Amino acid sequence: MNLVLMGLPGAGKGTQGERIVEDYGIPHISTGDMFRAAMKEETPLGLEAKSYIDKGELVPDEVTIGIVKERLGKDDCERGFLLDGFPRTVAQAEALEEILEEYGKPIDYVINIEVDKDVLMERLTGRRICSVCGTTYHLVFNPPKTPGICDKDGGELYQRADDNEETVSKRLEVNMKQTQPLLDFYSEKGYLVNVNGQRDIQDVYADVKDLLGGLK
Amino acid sequence: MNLVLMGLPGAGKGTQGERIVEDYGIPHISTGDMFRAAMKEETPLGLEAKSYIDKGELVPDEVTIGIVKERLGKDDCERGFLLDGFPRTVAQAEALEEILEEYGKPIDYVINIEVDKDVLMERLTGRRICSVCGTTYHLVFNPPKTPGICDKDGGELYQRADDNEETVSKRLEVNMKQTQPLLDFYSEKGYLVNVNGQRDIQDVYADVKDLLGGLK
Ligand SMILES: Nc1ncnc2c1ncn2[C@@H]1O[C@H](COP(=O)(O)OP(=O)(O)OP(=O)(O)OP(=O)(O)OP(=O)(O)OC[C@H]2O[C@@H](n3cnc4c(N)ncnc43)[C@H](O)[C@@H]2O)[C@@H](O)[C@H]1O
Ligand SMILES: Nc1ncnc2c1ncn2[C@@H]1O[C@H](COP(=O)(O)OP(=O)(O)OP(=O)(O)OP(=O)(O)OP(=O)(O)OC[C@H]2O[C@@H](n3cnc4c(N)ncnc43)[C@H](O)[C@@H]2O)[C@@H](O)[C@H]1O
Ligand SMILES: [Mg+2]
Ligand SMILES: [Mg+2]
Ligand SMILES: [Zn+2]
Ligand SMILES: [Zn+2]
Repeated sequence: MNLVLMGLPGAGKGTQGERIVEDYGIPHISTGDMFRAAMKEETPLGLEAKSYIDKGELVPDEVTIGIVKERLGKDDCERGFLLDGFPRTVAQAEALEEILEEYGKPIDYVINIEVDKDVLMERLTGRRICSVCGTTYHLVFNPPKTPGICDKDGGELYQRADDNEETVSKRLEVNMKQTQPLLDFYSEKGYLVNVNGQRDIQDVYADVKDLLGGLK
Repeated sequence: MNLVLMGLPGAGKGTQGERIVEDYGIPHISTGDMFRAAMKEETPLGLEAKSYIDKGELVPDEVTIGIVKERLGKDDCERGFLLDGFPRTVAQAEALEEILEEYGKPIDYVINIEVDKDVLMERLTGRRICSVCGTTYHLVFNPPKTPGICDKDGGELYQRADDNEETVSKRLEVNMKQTQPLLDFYSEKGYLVNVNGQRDIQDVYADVKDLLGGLK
């Protein structure tokens, strides 16, 4: 299954993607994750991406499309994949079409995780992420057993650099304007699937599984 | 962990820095210490810098940027570094941008230790420093157990020459006018973080340490 996860900042793409890959085995490919890994490793890509990411702006299309094209060519994508946070603009979506046509892996469906913008600031400010595995928690909505540490590996939890108030605000502004054009693009193709993400994590996933179970 | 510590004269950069270097082991790079070490060995850099430091004025940008660029290229900065007192002019900040881009070590955070200017004269005129290790004490706020000597190594404590009323006032003057442009510069970059430095030393450090999880 060839899938795309889309949604506004903090809608729950990572949270749902974690459950998806466990059950279906396709690689979870998050451009955000890839950019942060690059920044952590201090590579040229990371340095270029940093200036945009830190302010909450989108990283330019060319490099972003470029790292995705490279990543999707890996052997672990032979049986499917789960893109997360890409495409996030119409131009990226049209570029992906070409890339997938060449790799012979056209998209099956695009899952849009719908969540009221007015509730995203809270999901992000309350977010705590594992410094070891990258899994996310929320001080109120999905807290760890032991505060400050990951349930899975005992790793230290921290706050993402771009989860501060001003940056979160910018990320919402920037992505909201890219949102309807992208939904229209995939709606026109007919494979956009909207899922209400303002529910218990397990209920959101239950809907996702009802779709994915028909794609094996 | 690439960090910059900024704050008005006496706000507590050295104090917090010492804590950071112990918990994380990244080099503590203080331009003031560098210039004073030079003044002691009486190198030509030291003699040039002296005129400015004794008057409380800023050493010129060119020579200052030069010694920092060389310092940051050392092998001990491989895992990160703690800049202290640099940059302190927009020109220095822009130069640092280039230097770090060339070294591929971009700044993670610029930590501004905020302390009201009205209490700094007292912090500096009451400061006593160990002639052996350089750690600082305060006659009222953080006194040595035995007056005049360092708790750690027994070394004699002294009062830095520039911690006199006249020079302190000039230092506050000179640095206050450079402060807002620096804050704006880094607020623009997206990684400026303000910390209330008018609390007990460990309370201030707790907030600093909170920002440090998740940095490699
Ligand atoms: N294609 C692209 N083009 C250009 N630039 C790009 C790009 N892709 C990335 N970038 C760049 O990368 C940066 C950010 O990218 P990215 O990491 O992709 O940012 P994002 O889209 O804003 O998404 P988030 O990771 O912040 O959230 P998420 O939806 O995964 O939510 P999560 O599951 O963590 O959940 C959030 C919180 O909510 C909680 N939560 C999850 N589900 C629920 C639920 N059902 N109920 C209650 N709480 C929940 C979680 O525990 C957590 O604390 C930007 O600077 C940008 O420039
Ligand atoms: N980039 C650059 N460009 C051009 N010129 C440059 C330059 N960099 C340096 N220079 C030149 O060098 C000169 C000196 O530079 P520099 O040495 O960097 O001077 P500074 O910026 O004035 O800072 P200080 O060292 O005096 O104070 P601090 O913030 O470290 O405080 P500390 O922790 O000791 O604390 C102070 C006191 O407060 C006490 N204290 C600390 N924390 C607390 C607390 N939380 N509560 C109560 N007391 C506390 C301490 O015990 C202590 O006694 C400049 O004037 C300039 O001429
Ligand atoms: Mg995510
Ligand atoms: Mg100092
Ligand atoms: Zn973990
Ligand atoms: Zn000492």
